[PDB]
This record gives sequence, C-alpha cells and structure tokens, in this order.
Amino acid sequence: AQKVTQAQSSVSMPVRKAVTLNCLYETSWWSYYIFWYKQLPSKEMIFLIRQGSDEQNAKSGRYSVNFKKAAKSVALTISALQLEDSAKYFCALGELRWPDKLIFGKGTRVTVEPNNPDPAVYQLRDSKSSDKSVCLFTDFDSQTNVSSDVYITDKCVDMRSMDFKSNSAVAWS
Amino acid sequence: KSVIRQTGSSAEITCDLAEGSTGYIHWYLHQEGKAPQRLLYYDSYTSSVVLESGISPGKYDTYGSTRKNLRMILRNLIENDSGVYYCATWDGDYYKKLFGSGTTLVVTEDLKNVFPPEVAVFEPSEAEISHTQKATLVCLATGFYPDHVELSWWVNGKEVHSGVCTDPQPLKEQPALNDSRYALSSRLRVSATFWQNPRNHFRCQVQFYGLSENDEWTQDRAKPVTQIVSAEAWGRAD
Amino acid sequence: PLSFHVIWIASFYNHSWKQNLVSGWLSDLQTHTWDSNSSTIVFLWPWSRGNFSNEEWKELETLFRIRTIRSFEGIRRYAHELQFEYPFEIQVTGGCELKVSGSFLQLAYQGSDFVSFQNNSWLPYPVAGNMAKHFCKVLNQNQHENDITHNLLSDTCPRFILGLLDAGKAHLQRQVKPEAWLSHGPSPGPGHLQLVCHVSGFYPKPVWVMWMRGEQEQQGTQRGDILPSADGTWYLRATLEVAAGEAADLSCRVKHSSLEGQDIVLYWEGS
Amino acid sequence: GIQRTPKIQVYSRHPAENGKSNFLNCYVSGFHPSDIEVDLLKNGERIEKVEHSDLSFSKDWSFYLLYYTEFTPTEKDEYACRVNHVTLSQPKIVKWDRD
Ligand SMILES: CCCCCCCC/C=C\CCCCCCCCCCCCCC(=O)N[C@@H](CO[C@@H]1O[C@H](CO)[C@H](O)[C@H](OS(=O)(=O)O)[C@H]1O)[C@H](O)/C=C/CCCCCCCCCCCCC
Ligand SMILES: *[C@@H]1O[C@H](CO)[C@@H](O)[C@H](O)[C@H]1NC(C)=O
Repeated sequence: AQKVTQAQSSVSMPVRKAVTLNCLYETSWWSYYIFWYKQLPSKEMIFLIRQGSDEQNAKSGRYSVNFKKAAKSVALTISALQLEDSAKYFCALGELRWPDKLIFGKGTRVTVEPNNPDPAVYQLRDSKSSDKSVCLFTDFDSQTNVSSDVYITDKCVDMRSMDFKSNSAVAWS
Repeated sequence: KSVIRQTGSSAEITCDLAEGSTGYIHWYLHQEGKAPQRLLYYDSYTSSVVLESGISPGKYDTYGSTRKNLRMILRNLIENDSGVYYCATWDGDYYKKLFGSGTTLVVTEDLKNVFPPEVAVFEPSEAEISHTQKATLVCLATGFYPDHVELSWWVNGKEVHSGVCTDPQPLKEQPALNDSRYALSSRLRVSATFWQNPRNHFRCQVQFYGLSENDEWTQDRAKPVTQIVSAEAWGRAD
Repeated sequence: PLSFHVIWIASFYNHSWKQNLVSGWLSDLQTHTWDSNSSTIVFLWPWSRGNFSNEEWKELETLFRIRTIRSFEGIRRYAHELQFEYPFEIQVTGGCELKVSGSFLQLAYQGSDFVSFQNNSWLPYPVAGNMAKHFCKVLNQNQHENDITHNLLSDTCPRFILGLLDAGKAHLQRQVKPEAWLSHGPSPGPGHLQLVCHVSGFYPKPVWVMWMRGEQEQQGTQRGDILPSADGTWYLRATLEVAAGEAADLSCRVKHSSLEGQDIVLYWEGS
Repeated sequence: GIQRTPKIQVYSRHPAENGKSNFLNCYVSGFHPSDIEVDLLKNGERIEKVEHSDLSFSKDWSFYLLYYTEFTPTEKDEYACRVNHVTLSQPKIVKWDRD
C-alpha cells in the first residue's frame, strides 16, 4: 500500500520545554487522514489527533501538526512538556473516503529530562540474608551519560513526583 | 493481559473495547522495534474473517459478541507470533479508530524456560543518613521469564503511592540467548523519621504471570505458576 | 443495433468497503435499477415493466437477489485465490440485441476484457492470462448456474426486448425540437476568433450542425461530443476558427428530424 | 498503471440569460477506476445539493457520470466543475463558458 517512516528511535527534552516528532509518508491517495497515537508503558493506545489532507494544520490541545503536504510530512509538536507525556509516539495514515486499516510507522519513544544536582553512588546489602551487594547513583540527571557481567539499570524517573526526582541508577553483579 | 504458550499449541485472547460499535473489528499485531500491522478484519454482520495478505489460511479466527466479549484465536503458533495484540474499531463518525486493550503473547520452544522471580529487598546505605537525611530502599527481582511482572511496595500493610520509581522495562540476564530471563529493579525513598523506626515494615511484592492449571509440567523444580512473590525488610534502629 | 443489457459494477477499495451496482439499459437509456435494501427491481419508466407479468418479475427479482448476493460474496472470498489486487473493479455487461435475437455476456477485471460467456460456458480472453482461465474454472463449477445463465441470455432477454420496445414505442419515437445559440470561444490565436454554436434539447440523438457562409458549408466546423442532460435530450457544440475580418456573413445551421424540414439558422453579429 | 484520466465537459441546458433559471451540467467520462469526487463550484465555493446520474460505463469499460444543478446566472457570477481522481496530482477545474 503506502509507506510511513519516522527515523528517531528516542529523544530527550527538559520539563516545561517542547519537542517535535517527524513523520514522513509516501501515499497515492488524494484524500487521506494522518493519525497520531501514543503508546503507554502498559501497552495501551491513546488517540491524540487526526489530520486532514484538505484541512489546515490541526492545533488542538497541547499538540500541533505541520503539513508539508507537497513534501508529504506531518510533524507533531508537543507543548508544556510534562512527566506523563513520556511514551512511545506513533504516526499512521488511513483512507479518508474508505476508512480501513492504518499503516503505522516504526515508532518513536520520548524521554522527558527530569526537572540542586549532587552526584553520588552508595552501596546496599540484602535484607533477609547476607551475601548480596548493589550500587546506587542518586541525583545526577545532568550528566545523563548512564552506561562484562555488570548489569546496570537505566536512568530512573510514577506518582513519586511528591518526593524529588533523585534519579536512581542502580547496578549489580 | 499476559499469555504464555508453547510452540505448536493454540491461544485464545479476548479484547476489551468499551462498547465498540458492534460493527467491523480489526486485529493488530505489534512487535518491539517493528510497526504495528493489521492481521485480520472481522465483519460481524456476516461472520466473515478476511485475513491480511500473506497470512496462513487458518492461522487466526474470530468470534463472540463484539460488544465486550470478542475472541481471537491463534493456531499452530510459532516463536514469531510473540507480541502484543490489539483489537480496534472505527467509531460511528469514522473520526478515530479506537484501540482495545492489548494482550502480550510470549511463545517459547520449551515450557521449562518460564520461571518465577526471586525478589530481594536491600536496605539503604549508612552514608545516606548524614549526607541526605533520607534513605532509599531498593527492590530487585531476578531470574524470571517472561517480563510480565508487576512490582509494588507495601508499607505498614498499605500499597505505597509516593517516592517510588521503577524502570518500565527489565534488564535481560544474558541477551545472547533468545530465551533469556530478565531482571527488574526499583527504588523507594523514605525519610529518617520512618526508616529509623524499628516498627515499620517494607514489603516489595511482584505479581508474576506464568503457567496455570491445565499447563503441563514435568520439571523437578517448582512449577512456575502465576503467583505473588515478595521480599520484605525492617528498618534498623541505629 | 437495438440492444438491451444489464451492467454490474463491483468496486473493492479495501477489505472493509465493497460497493455493488446493478442497472438495466436500452442502449444509451437507463430503464431499470436494483435496490439492495428492498432487493427489488425499480422500474424507471411505466413501460420498463415491458411485457412480462408480475409473477415473472417477482421470479426475476428473487433470481437477481440470489445472484447478486452470492456473486458479491464469492468475489470477496476468491479475491486472494484469483490474485485480485485491492483496489479492483469488476465490470459485467450482458444482454441481447435487435428484428433478431443476438445475445452476449462478458466481464472485465481492472477495466480490461477478462472473461465472457459463450454458449453454456465461461471462456477466458487469451490476452488476460492464466488468471482468466482460473476464473473460468471457478465460474464453471456449477452446471446449474450456467444453465440458468444460458436460459437468461437465449430465452429471457429475446422475449423481454420485443415487449420492452413495443411498450416504449411512444417514448422512443418521440420528437423534441432543439434550440440553438451562439457564443465566443477561446482565442485560437492572434487575429483569429472562435465561433461556437450550441445545440441543446434535441431528441433523438442524430443531428446536423454546420457553420455556413450562405449555402457554402464551412469545412472548418469542429463538431464536439454529443452530451446528455438529466432529461432525455442532448447537447452539442460546433466551433469554427476564422480570421477576425472573415467572420462576416457567417451563420450556423441545424437540421434535426423534429424540425420537419425547417432548419434553425442563427446569424453571427460581431459588434 | 492502466488508469484512465477523466474527460470533463461543462455546459448549460439553455443559453445564459441573467435572472432566468437554467441548468449547469458537468459530464465526466472515460475514467478508470470509478472512485471520483466531482463538485460544482459557484464563485469558488462548492455548490451543495448537486444531483448526479447513476454510474455506468461505455464499450471500453471506462466510466462516465453526469452532474447537474439548477442555477440562476448573474452578471458577476462564475461557475466551474472540479474533479479529483487517482490520475490527478491536483484537482482539475473546467470553467463554464459564456462569451
Ligand atoms: C436491473 C434489473 C434488470 C432486469 C432485466 C430483466 C431481463 C433479463 C434479461 C437478460 C439478462 C442478461 C444478464 C444476465 C447476467 C447473468 C449473471 C452472470 C452469471 C453469474 C453466476 C453467479 C453464480 C453464483 O451464484 N455463484 C456462486 C455459486 O457458488 C456455489 O456455492 C455452492 C456452495 O454454497 C457450491 O460450492 C457450488 O459448487 S458446485 O461445484 O458444488 O456447484 C458453487 O458453484 C459463487 O459463490 C460465486 C462465484 C463467483 C461469482 C462472481 C462472478 C460472476 C459475476 C457476474 C454476476 C453479476 C450479475 C448481476 C445481476 C444478476
Ligand atoms: C407479450 O407477452 C405475451 C405472453 O408471453 C406474448 O404472447 C406476446 O407476444 C408479447 N408481446 C410482445 C410484443 O412481445
């Protein structure tokens, strides 16, 4: 049928900022719809906005779209970057006249940079018994460069905004 | 929500669309890194399933009242069938295509690969007492397959709702093997007026989704049934 | 070439939307339509019932309902097997001609001749390839359906067309006078003008329109397509490209069978 | 592929006389496939309540439609027919001609 491509695997931007996800499609329909969806970590699809080929740039809510209709680009700009807006965003297109299946893109995840910083690394031991050691990194989030059998959990963020971020990167081997 | 099957068996999933339109239902398959694609189209008015291009003649089937209890069954499933399945329908206006609840299907060559998680709680470092006046418990679940786990903290017998962060995706033990088990980590921050209290419980529990009744088992190890596995700790007075 | 034929248009855009249209035509004129909601043969004229009785028409209604539903469902079911690529159109025309009988029936896929029905069997067009042969093998599965089709083409249509023509003799042989007017067209080039003679409202179709200078037909007259209106009448434009100074004494003449020998003559005025 | 572009012809049932009701016809013939969006435009804006004939096809399987609307011409009014099709990169507009 038609082709859809969004190349960015993941992006990053601070709180109270903005970012745009690109979507390049290749279709032969003179009338069509471009839909934007969000995938939560719990594997749930949420409708965000619909974009009409014969319609102006949709700017409903905190989302805006850019129609490079000659260049076949539907760009999605988000505003007032919050913590909940961190998800995997997909763009698809469908037939306006005969609504049917949606040709999705590869998808693009967003990682909101957290909203004072003080790098540190502590150590912790097991509770029920002995013979277990883990290491922790708190705060940080300014030096976001988090990287044998040394398993390291990626940078952390869940209704926990009541307490400070204290980005917890844990490691264990 | 989570289904675990063995190669050569069949799996029947149900989809939860709020009420739908009791019309035409599309089934979508989504895989990590790939683009979700429509697998089949079910027309309830004639009970006709049209499969997508290049889909095996009897791989999928659909039935049931489309209101809430709509079932799709996969047969002769292989390792490539793993992924998250959604059901979707256009609303009356044909303005948006509502997607129903997705179910994650995991397919393994041998059922002896799914195993329950071992969960451990780790007390905060001593240096955190004077440096920050706040402590951080760490929960770690390891040696479980697949990734279908749900972690939660319970303090004084109540599920926590603050100061806890968990990485959404687990970290594989050894990514070389396809059947590799993963591990999950979580952090929970408390103050010095609650952790230093000896009479304060901290129970980190993970709900693990695995086999159930009618699932054949032969290994001498404990049967990896879906179950709640928890670890717990108490705060040191000093 | 007095032919009556039924046309079938099946459009398959995607797996969700499939449209079906059935209609009946006496040559250029449409006389019947199919209603899927009531599954009834809507007659567009009082004489569209032709010569058959109500029982025969009800039998035809039931036959058409069964045939249309089964054919639509079958084309949907055999789409992947027959290598039918979405989106695709299936077009069918079938009927009889003439004094004499002369039946026919054929089907096109994607606008090109695909198969036809010849005596009691579907034959594939050689240029259509193996897909047409597979379609003919599928179409020839049931001998009862082919017998019904042969009876419809060789018996039902020849008996129906005579009665339809007799009942519609007043409407078909009616004479409607044309009207004509003159206008300017786009400039063909520098120092040249385009003169347009419109003739509208005439029936039947044949008509004669020519630019004249006195008795001399202007052979530069360009006669366009005969175009229909919502009523039964027709429209036609005739254009003439002339030098700006050579447009004097030019006129447009229209002959139609309804005018009874009194040709319409319009004279050009360039002021 | 094997797709046929529509032929679009605009005309009037009667000669244009200001203040006198008349009919505007747009004839769209010889196109394939049949999915088409034909609109009649008065001064640019789409004319609502436009009638069209039932779909049909000629001997060579190409489709044709007739769209028509009742209208009263004005001195400064202009009319057109706008067609969209798979063979058209942009909609094709054929204007009505009155001198
Ligand atoms: C607008 C109304 C005008 C009224 C005019 C009144 C005057 C009439 C005068 C002249 C009429 C001229 C036009 C005649 C057109 C005839 C139609 C063409 C032939 C269509 C034949 C369709 C047959 C059909 O229903 N197909 C079905 C029969 O299947 C059977 O299914 C059975 C199980 O249910 C068995 O499997 C069986 O297999 S067997 O091996 O066990 O026998 C098998 O054959 C099958 O599902 C469909 C197969 C493909 C059909 C599609 C291709 C044909 C399309 C052309 C028809 C359109 C015509 C529309 C108007 C009728
Ligand atoms: C009208 O139908 C009758 C009954 O079949 C038939 O005898 C008669 O010839 C028909 N008339 C015409 C003109 O076809």
